[PDB]
Amino acid sequence: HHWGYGKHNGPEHWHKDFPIAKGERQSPVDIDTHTAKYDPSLKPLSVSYDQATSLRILNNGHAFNVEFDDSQDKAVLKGGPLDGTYRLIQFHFHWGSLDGQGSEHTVDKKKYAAELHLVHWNTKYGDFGKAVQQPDGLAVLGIFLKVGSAKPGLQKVVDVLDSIKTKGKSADFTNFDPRGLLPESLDYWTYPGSLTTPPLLECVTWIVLKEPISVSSEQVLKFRKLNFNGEGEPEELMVDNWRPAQPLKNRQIKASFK
Ligand SMILES: NS(=O)(=O)c1cc(Cl)c(Cl)c(S(N)(=O)=O)c1
Ligand SMILES: [Zn+2]
Repeated sequence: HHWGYGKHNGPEHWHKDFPIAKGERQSPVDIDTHTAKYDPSLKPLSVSYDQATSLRILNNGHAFNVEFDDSQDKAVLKGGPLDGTYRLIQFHFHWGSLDGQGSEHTVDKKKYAAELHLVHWNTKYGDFGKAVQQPDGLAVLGIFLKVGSAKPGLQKVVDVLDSIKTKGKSADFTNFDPRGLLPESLDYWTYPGSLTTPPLLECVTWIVLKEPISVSSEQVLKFRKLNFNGEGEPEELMVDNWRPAQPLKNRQIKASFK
């Protein structure tokens, strides 16, 4: 009875195996744009993906992860609310069964069609495994996806999904440039949170971009053709793998813009 997004193993059930699910700094959260306060103490956000080196893509049973080689000082996120440097390890998405839902964070209660998460770990902790055990161990850059014009830089990801339809399947995914998934503006909201999937560790500094990227209906439709199940099992379409907004618990969401 592994965790998932279904009626009997979904978000409302996670707290049983992962008590922290009802913690003080859980993610995602609704971003109230009027309550978010501009913070002039925020340094410019720095996204350096020029040397990013992807290794492969994997269907983990709830979504798919595009993993990167993080053994060297490449693809780093710094600045903004961050102290030190965070290294890119993987990215994945959360999406819905319909265009009207799919994102984890919401803006003034608005739900986007999907959400891209670029996960980075704080280099001062040596590696990802140790980083997740720290309050400031990870920095996740969140980007909203809306349905409209196609995102050229996403097509390579979309075309390889046919090869990792079911749980446990993986495939070589080299030379993918994450820069092609970034919107024009780096304006963002930031707050202290957690992993949005079990183990739900509260080790994340969330940086959510205000500007969404546009992807075509055809692109997101291919996301929905993935399977939650493994090869040779009853087909359960991989859709609605998002966790709903959690209590803000007095935390304050800071904005990098006015
Ligand atoms: N289990 S996972 O690979 O989906 C996953 C792993 C990690 Cl480390 C993080 Cl931060 C996230 S998230 N949704 O960005 O909080 C998801
Ligand atoms: Zn995520």
